Amino acid sequence: SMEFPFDVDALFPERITVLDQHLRPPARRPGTTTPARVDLQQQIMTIIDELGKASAKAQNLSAPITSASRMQSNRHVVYILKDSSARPAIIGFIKVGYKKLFVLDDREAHNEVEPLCILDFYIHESVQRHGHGRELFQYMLQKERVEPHQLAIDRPSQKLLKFLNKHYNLETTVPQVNNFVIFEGFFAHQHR
Amino acid sequence: SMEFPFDVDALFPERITVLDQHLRPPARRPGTTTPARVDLQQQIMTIIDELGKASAKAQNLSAPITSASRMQSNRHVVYILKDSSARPAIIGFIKVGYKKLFVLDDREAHNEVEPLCILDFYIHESVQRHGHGRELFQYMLQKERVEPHQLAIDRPSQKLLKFLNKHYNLETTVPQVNNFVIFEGFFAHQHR
Ligand SMILES: CC(=O)SCCNC(=O)CCNC(=O)[C@H](O)C(C)(C)COP(=O)(O)OP(=O)(O)OC[C@H]1O[C@@H](n2cnc3c(N)ncnc32)[C@H](O)[C@@H]1OP(=O)(O)O
Ligand SMILES: CC(=O)SCCNC(=O)CCNC(=O)[C@H](O)C(C)(C)COP(=O)(O)OP(=O)(O)OC[C@H]1O[C@@H](n2cnc3c(N)ncnc32)[C@H](O)[C@@H]1OP(=O)(O)O
Ligand code: NA
Ligand code: NA
Repeated sequence: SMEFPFDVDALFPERITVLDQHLRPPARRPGTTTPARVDLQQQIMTIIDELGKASAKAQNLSAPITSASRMQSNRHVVYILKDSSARPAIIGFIKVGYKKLFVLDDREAHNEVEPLCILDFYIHESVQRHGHGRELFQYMLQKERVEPHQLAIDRPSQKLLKFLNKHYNLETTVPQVNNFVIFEGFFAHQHR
Repeated sequence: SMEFPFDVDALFPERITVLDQHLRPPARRPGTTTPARVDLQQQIMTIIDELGKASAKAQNLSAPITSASRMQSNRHVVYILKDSSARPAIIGFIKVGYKKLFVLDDREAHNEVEPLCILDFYIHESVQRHGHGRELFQYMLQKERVEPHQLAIDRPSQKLLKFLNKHYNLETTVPQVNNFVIFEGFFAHQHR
């Protein structure tokens, strides 16, 4: 299980914490002496760096695709799952963002579009296949106000393909040259 | 945790079970009514098939690299780790075999050789990073009568590269065109 040299429960009061390019420390309930926000932001940056590294090891990548730096220079949104009732905290994350994609269609019509993309997604190995990925995915869909078949996925893994099929009945449609994956229903003339 | 529709503790009495192309059922202590060996062998084949599929999902491969069929047609040896004291069994495996490799050296001498190769290796996600991989690797080295720096690795993952460096001080040497990895000391003129 993952761990940091600072109080993650204080930093992240909610079970799922949303962060964007501002990397803004969550507000806390009044009363406690809160560290300086600059220092809280460095804690968040270290968490994102380490989560990105862990995801890269899980995915057999030579370099992370998620980092604090890349958060600050992009318009990515990360959702970080803690357990507040852990004994004796951070479980994983999902990172999304809108991307311009020059997408190939199936009747062969081809074009541009900017869907919300699933960019990185990781649940710690020890608690994979327990339902944490689904909780995190569900929360992200609700906040982004997106439906599953509207997504594009950047280079999904085998585990993720199975996940998407199980939870959302997502079936792949036309392969795409750009290595993003889209599903039946992505195009308006498709069903589901 | 992994699970099968038959008694793995009866099938595999030892914590680490070695199997080769014969896929021979382990002998048991006298007394129990043992199923027919053909049926025990089918149980073993199903275990190897499922372990290979799990390893392929872990590794983001489109197809397994380990299967009962491929065991029977190759000269591969698999070491399967159970826990006999599990509550309320199979943890993972390592697969090895000798392979002819047309290896590129570092003073640029180049040639043929047939080292023992690490071909597949998987510990269930739930108990990765607990020391199970090391126990299994240690047992395999002792049985094969091989030293770590004598090995070649078929397409090691990032996790495995870190593992080998931690436990055995293995540092990569000349990259190889064949996608196998070898370490300093593989060649007789190298140290360690
Ligand atoms: C764009 C990208 O981010 S690609 C990279 C995606 N991330 C990774 O592949 C990293 C490693 N894997 C993980 O981090 C996680 O397994 C995730 C994020 C893919 C899924 O989250 P989880 O918490 O494991 O999933 P959750 O428990 O909610 O759902 C389980 C389902 O996911 C799929 N799944 C999860 N683990 C596996 C596995 N080892 N083998 C096959 N399918 C799996 C299956 O559909 C499974 O349902 P099943 O058990 O009925 O077969
Ligand atoms: C030729 C091939 O088989 S390539 C494919 C290898 N298999 C895989 O990559 C599948 C997924 N991973 C696994 O199955 C396992 O993690 C294995 C087989 C690689 C290693 O077995 P484990 O039981 O996890 O290793 P064990 O606990 O004995 O040793 C731990 C060490 O392995 C490495 N390691 C294990 N998990 C990770 C990880 N998530 N991130 C980075 N390094 C890791 C580290 O060196 C670690 O030591 P550390 O915790 O001090 O950093
Ligand atoms: Na993983
Ligand atoms: Na894994």
